[PDB]
Amino acid sequence: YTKDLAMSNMVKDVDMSEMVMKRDDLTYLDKDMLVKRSYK
Amino acid sequence: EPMKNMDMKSKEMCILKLMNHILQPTKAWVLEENEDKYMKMEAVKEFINTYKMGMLPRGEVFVHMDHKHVEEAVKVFKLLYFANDFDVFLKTACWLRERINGGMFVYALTAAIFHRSDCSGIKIPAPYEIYPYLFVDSNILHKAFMMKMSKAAMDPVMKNYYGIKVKDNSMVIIDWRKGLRHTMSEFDRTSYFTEDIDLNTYLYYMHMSYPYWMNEDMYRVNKERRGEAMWYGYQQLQARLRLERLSHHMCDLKPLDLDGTLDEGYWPKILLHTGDEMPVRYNKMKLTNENNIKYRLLLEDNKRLIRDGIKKGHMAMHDGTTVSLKKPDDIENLCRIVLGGFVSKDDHKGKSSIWRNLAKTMLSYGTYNMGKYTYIPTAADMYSTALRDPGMWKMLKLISEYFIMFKEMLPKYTREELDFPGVKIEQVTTDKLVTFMDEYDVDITNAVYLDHDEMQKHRSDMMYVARMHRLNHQPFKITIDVASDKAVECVVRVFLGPKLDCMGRFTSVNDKRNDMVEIDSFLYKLETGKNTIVRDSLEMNNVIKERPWSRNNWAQDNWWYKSRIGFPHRLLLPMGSHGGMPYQMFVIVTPVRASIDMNTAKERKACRWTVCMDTMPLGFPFDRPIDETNFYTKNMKFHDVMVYTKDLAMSNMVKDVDMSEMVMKRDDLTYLDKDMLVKRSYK
Amino acid sequence: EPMKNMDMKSKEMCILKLMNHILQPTKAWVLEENEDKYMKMEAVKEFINTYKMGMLPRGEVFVHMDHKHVEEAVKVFKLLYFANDFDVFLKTACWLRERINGGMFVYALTAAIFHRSDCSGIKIPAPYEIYPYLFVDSNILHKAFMMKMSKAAMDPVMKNYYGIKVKDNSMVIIDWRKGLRHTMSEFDRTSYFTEDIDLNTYLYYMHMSYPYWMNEDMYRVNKERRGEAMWYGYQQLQARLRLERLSHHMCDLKPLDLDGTLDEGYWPKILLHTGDEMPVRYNKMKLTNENNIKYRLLLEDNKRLIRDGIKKGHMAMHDGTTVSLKKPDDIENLCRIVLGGFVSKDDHKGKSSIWRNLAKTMLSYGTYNMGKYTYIPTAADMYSTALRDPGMWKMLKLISEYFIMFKEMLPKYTREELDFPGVKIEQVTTDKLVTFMDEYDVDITNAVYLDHDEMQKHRSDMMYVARMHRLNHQPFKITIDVASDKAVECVVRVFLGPKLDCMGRFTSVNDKRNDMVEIDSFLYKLETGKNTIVRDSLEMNNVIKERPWSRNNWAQDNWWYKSRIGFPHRLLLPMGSHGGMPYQMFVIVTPVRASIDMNTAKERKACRWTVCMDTMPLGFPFDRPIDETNFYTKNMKFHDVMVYTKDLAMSNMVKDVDMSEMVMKRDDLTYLDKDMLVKRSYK
Amino acid sequence: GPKLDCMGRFTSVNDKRNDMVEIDSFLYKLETGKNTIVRDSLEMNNVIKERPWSRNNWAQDNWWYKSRIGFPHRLLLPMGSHGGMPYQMFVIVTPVRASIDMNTAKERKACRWTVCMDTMPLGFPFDRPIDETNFYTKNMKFHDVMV
Amino acid sequence: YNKMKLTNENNIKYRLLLEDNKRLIRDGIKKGHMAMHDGTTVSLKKPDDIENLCRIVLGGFVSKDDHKGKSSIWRNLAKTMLSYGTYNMGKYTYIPTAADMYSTALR
Ligand SMILES: N[C@@H](Cc1c[nH]c2ccccc12)C(=O)O
Ligand SMILES: N[C@@H](Cc1c[nH]c2ccccc12)C(=O)O
Ligand SMILES: N[C@@H](Cc1c[nH]c2ccccc12)C(=O)O
Ligand SMILES: [Cu+2]
Ligand SMILES: [Cu+2]
Ligand SMILES: [Cu+2]
Ligand SMILES: [Cu+2]
Ligand SMILES: [Cu+2]
Ligand SMILES: [Cu+2]
Ligand SMILES: [Cu+2]
Ligand SMILES: [Cu+2]
Ligand SMILES: [Cu+2]
Ligand SMILES: [Cu+2]
Ligand code: NA
Ligand code: NA
Repeated sequence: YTKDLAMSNMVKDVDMSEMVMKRDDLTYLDKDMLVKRSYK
Repeated sequence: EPMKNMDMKSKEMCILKLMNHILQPTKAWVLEENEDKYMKMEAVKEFINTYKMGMLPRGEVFVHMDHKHVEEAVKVFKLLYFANDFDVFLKTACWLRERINGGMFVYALTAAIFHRSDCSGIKIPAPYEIYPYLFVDSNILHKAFMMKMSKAAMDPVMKNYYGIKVKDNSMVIIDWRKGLRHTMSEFDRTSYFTEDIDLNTYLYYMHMSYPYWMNEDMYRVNKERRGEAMWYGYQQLQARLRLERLSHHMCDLKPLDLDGTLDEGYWPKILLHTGDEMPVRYNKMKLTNENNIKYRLLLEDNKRLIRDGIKKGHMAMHDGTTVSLKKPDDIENLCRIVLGGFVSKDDHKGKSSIWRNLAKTMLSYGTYNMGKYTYIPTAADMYSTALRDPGMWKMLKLISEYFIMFKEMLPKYTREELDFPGVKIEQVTTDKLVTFMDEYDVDITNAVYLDHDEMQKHRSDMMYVARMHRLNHQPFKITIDVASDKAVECVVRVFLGPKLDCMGRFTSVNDKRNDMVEIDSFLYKLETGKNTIVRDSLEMNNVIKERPWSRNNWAQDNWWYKSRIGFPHRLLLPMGSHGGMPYQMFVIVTPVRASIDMNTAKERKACRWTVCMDTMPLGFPFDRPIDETNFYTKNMKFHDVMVYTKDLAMSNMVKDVDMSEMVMKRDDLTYLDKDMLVKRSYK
Repeated sequence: EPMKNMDMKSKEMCILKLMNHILQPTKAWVLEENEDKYMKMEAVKEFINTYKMGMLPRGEVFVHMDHKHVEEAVKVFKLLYFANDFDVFLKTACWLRERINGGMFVYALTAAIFHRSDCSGIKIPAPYEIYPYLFVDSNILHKAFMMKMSKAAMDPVMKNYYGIKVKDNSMVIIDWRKGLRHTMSEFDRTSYFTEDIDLNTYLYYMHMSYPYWMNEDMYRVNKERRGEAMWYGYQQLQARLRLERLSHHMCDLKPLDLDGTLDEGYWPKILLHTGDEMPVRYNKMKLTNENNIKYRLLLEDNKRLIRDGIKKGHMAMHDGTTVSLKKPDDIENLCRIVLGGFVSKDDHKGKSSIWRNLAKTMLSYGTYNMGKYTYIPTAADMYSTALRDPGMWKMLKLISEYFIMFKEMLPKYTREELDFPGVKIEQVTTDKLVTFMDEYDVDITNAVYLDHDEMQKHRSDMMYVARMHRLNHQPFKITIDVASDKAVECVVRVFLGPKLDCMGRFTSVNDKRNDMVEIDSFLYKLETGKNTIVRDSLEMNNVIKERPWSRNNWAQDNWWYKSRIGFPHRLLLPMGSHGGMPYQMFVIVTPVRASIDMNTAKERKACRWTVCMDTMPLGFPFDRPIDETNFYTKNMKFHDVMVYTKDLAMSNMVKDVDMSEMVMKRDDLTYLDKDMLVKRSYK
Repeated sequence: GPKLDCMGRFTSVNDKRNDMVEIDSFLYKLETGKNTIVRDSLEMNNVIKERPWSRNNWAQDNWWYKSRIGFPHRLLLPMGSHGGMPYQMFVIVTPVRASIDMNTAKERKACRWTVCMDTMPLGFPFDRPIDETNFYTKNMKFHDVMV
Repeated sequence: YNKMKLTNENNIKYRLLLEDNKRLIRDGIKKGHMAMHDGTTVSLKKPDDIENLCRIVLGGFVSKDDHKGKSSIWRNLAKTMLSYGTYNMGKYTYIPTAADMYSTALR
């Protein structure tokens, strides 16, 4: 088996279906780099 | 004789009789002396002359994409269509049944039933029931023939190895498992989807609904959104295949390069009633060669005519008319130009600017025998087998470039069009999505030949059944919470699409839009405040259950039209993973908006997607390039989901034993056949 | 049960029983408790262990060129061969018949009968009678299955179109005509020769006579000229195909380029009892690809080892022995190295320097399923279908380079060797040489499956016959006038060869020598003065008539061994032309000249060509480059001849009517089917 | 035209139409009843003998224009076979039918094929795809021959 | 590297687009006029029309005031025939080649 510890420790009750990566070339192994779409 | 017609049930009985044991068809109603019984004299005279000159023998195979064969089939269809009333139609059909080729007769009769106004409320058997040869693997039919010849005298060892059994001394059941002995490339890993009987039947009924050779004003289908519907069907099929391939960690298909080679070969495994099988194509075949250069040129002529026109905003037609390609609503015309159905001037006759039935020549074994009664078809030669060949999928990918270019030339959707003021989606939730493989029985009794005693009883003393293994999914619910300031009618669309690419990247909306599958669409009435919309998978639009056996009189009153335009439930969701394959669902609610008449589509019960609901382009809001600034309104919502798969083979066989040393009964079986594992024995 | 053996007729009856309806095989003689009944304990123990571990299922296909399959077949053959006496052999064969795969059992039993000393004087049915699947086109077998299922209830129209009839309500006759619907290239124009059942049977019996896996000193065949005989058989087959192609104005075949593409595709038209057909290969296929690179390397390893050795005059073997390749008589060793049969050291075991069963991989559809019980064979995978594929002929042409090089390294024949002092040929004359196509009945009853009642009677209530159309020639005589000073025994050889190339040039002897077919060879006694030798075509060496039906007990006392090494009479002469195709006959008379023992060959009745007559190299005097100064002695003679062809279709149908407007019943028929022309009718 | 293809198949009219060579074309006057038209190879339209030597002053008075548009007699028929190569001849008789002026062609003696005879398209009746139902009228005939 | 095949499976799409431009231009030059997507016909018969031709090929052609969107001729397509791949095109992380910049194209 394989597990993802990126969100195992970041246990918060929020949905991330709309979040985006900090850099667009990151993969599923970098879920800790997801940042919610902000407005400058 | 043509069974008499009293009511719709009698009509169904007559049609079923006409479709029974077509291989062995067996008058007082003279055809030449009943010319007045038809609306058009020219059609009947032409058919009589052609028949007197000779037609396709019943001992040959009818090819869907052969110009001569389609010409004869169109003559037969014209003869059937212009019958004054249903009695004349039945008598003409009975006359044809025992005179012309069985396949051509079935094709023409199905087209007439689809397009005759007085044939409403009539159910017909599935195409694989009528002619199993084009849907069932050759080895299964060979085993059925062996059982018929031996009258179920096969020894126990052979039956156990092949999985053949006899139930109640009245049914013969032959287990059907794909295996890997015909493997040619990794593409075959999705064989459970491409070779599914229901998918091929869906394409066949798509062709029947909007034939390319029906391009006259008289036909009612000319007043429907035929071209856009056909194009959207092809696009949705491509998107569904994309999702299925992603389930197996495979990248999207690439357009075929006619100047290069086709890497993916294919093994048809199709037997024809003449005794010949569809030829196998080896891997790494060069598409263009000396034997087809002519046809290649013709294909090019089409492409240049289409693409250039899209770039220039108009096309000049051979009949002398100019067709505009600037406005979005012109899409329909474009489709009719590409997929057929374009109506030229009334006095115009002959071939149009765009020629048809040319792509298959790039995948064929040769052009020597083309246009002959003895031509052996390939997979691409039939609408019922085209989707089995990866080359056809690559050809569809190449063709999609026309529509992609046309939509890119259009302006992007504005925020006003995408927005529903006063309406927002609060949240979207779904139950667990689970898939699994299960058995389904296919009646292949029409494949075998009957003796005199069986012929007299119009039935085989023993039924022959193929026990296929097919995908399926558990029921699930979709719950949507919507806040509305006013009470208003709305259209709700629900799509399913990818979450990651084959490289694991987080896909953006622009690279996702072409892979979104419109899994549901329905009308609703919003009221002031909060509204909870609950949609069950059973009630999703144009999704039908497994087709029932026709011999049992189709053991609902709306099945007659649902079966014609329905998509199988079994293929609603892509195969998941034991740990959960991520996908993304999209929900959008919009107002109801707004020569083509929607009443014609409503009356014929041909309401595919939202053609009978609103007037927005099919594929909205994903059919055009997306500007991120004008997108993501409050009336649309994304929701991540996970699709799981389970193995029921050992879920029921719960015994405390280890199987690390067990072996398959046949060495070519896959992980989906764990129920065939047998511990290594010693003889 | 194993039928008892009393005399050779009883032996034939037992063997025929063992070969009957192999598809449906149906003890008290325990195998494990009768180990002492065999000469070798190791073989029986190995077979028992392998059988307990499992073998090829009866529901799969046995492949001749599959390493696992051949290993199991060799184990079975060893079990059968070392039986002490004929009773034990029969009991073991009966035990195997109902336990192992039918094809493997037939292969092993045929090999044992060919190589068992106590099996002399036993006739066996032709391979196409036992297993018609590998020799009869798929469509014919499909029609036979249809008739069996319907018990001859086919409607008149279908029977007339297919040419099927029922004679005496006891026989079913299906007309068999090749046609052109499977055409892939111009090579198929010689299909009547390459696809002839007798040619494939001849190759199969060539393989059985000298198996490549029989390489032990104990076997008697090790004392015969096996390698040279096999090589000369291949060379003569190539020369015969060359003549046949010249009859159609086609040039000689070129060696296949493994670094390039194979232009000529092929359509097998072969059905297997599992329900799958041999795959079709498209034209313009690249031989070497990523999926077979491994095997390619292995093939190269053989070539380098052989050619280099021929250049260096010796070869070093893995067992530690050096084989000389300098003297002419070393040819035999070379052949055993290339075609198998080389005997290594007694204690040596395992693979030798040269690996076998590798060429087929260059023509296969893939290597994914190799070495498995479910592998679907190609045409090149079977000795009974190899000659049908032009790729195999090109491979043979490539392989012939080894022997051509070896013979070129040898000194040329001297005038003393080529001369017969005191003997000269006065003249040579022949009767008119004429060829024509005629019908032949093939029993395919073993292809269908029997019901319980039929099984009890050990016979099908109806016989099924395929009426094939095959080449044939009229009888002719050869007259030779010879002047001799003394009375002496002599050997006379008669060859047939080309007169012109495909470009019309007058061919020289050096470019003709490899295309000469040794059509006759016999002993004679010359006396003082003039001698007139008259040879009838009926008595030409090792030329046999059409094989009789086995069900009728082979309706001569020497047929048992003639059938094993005989070449069909029907293919004695190449097809001519209506105006006369020119060829050249060659006659040479030489003295009788002179570890290998000729008595072993004489006792086993395996006297192919002149192996039992003299000791000169096979192919003499054309197997080496010819020096024009030392050639053309008075004891050799050339004679130009013309071969005509006639059409008997209309010779008997003598009616005063013109047929310029008639059409064929089926549009794919050729000029050889003028009896199928029907005047255009009006229905 | 051809009778068989290179594979020995009996060729149909559609696959033969592009291989038909118009070996002769001429005007005639039919009368009531039966008419026997006899055409010698020497008089076939625009077929000329071997060109004579110019040094000998061309050892007919119409050769000047015949030589300009003439096809050699030597190549009138394809090489046959010693046993006889099968071919098919086709004969059709039609009425005379009907900016381009035929008088210009007549005056310059450039009357190739039937340009100076009728106005039907060159290649008729084989220049278009053939519908078997509308073909094979009583005014056309096929005849097998051996060369 | 040397000896690179320009057209491959990963750029076939773009290749087609390039062809669309060529056919539109050359044919027009042969026919003396070009029909534009905005609904205007541009003459290509007189010498002074060269300017228009250049604006069609090298950009700068002015369409109708109300017209918007892409024109008949698409731009920035040649580079795809020399690139290492199209996987990352249209992304902020795309690594350019020499042909991707006006300041390095001539190299
Ligand atoms: N949504 C389609 C049916 C459908 C579901 N999934 C599909 C996949 C491909 C094509 C069609 C479909 C309809 O209403 O008609
Ligand atoms: N002459 C051969 C038989 C034979 C005749 N024609 C042939 C052609 C090919 C191979 C063998 C033959 C023999 O005596 O055995
Ligand atoms: N019939 C042609 C002459 C001709 C005969 N055979 C030909 C072959 C090729 C070209 C021309 C011809 C004419 O009248 O002018
Ligand atoms: Cu997978
Ligand atoms: Cu037109
Ligand atoms: Cu019936
Ligand atoms: Cu469902
Ligand atoms: Cu020939
Ligand atoms: Cu060794
Ligand atoms: Cu029996
Ligand atoms: Cu003979
Ligand atoms: Cu002449
Ligand atoms: Cu525009
Ligand atoms: Na190929
Ligand atoms: Na490179």
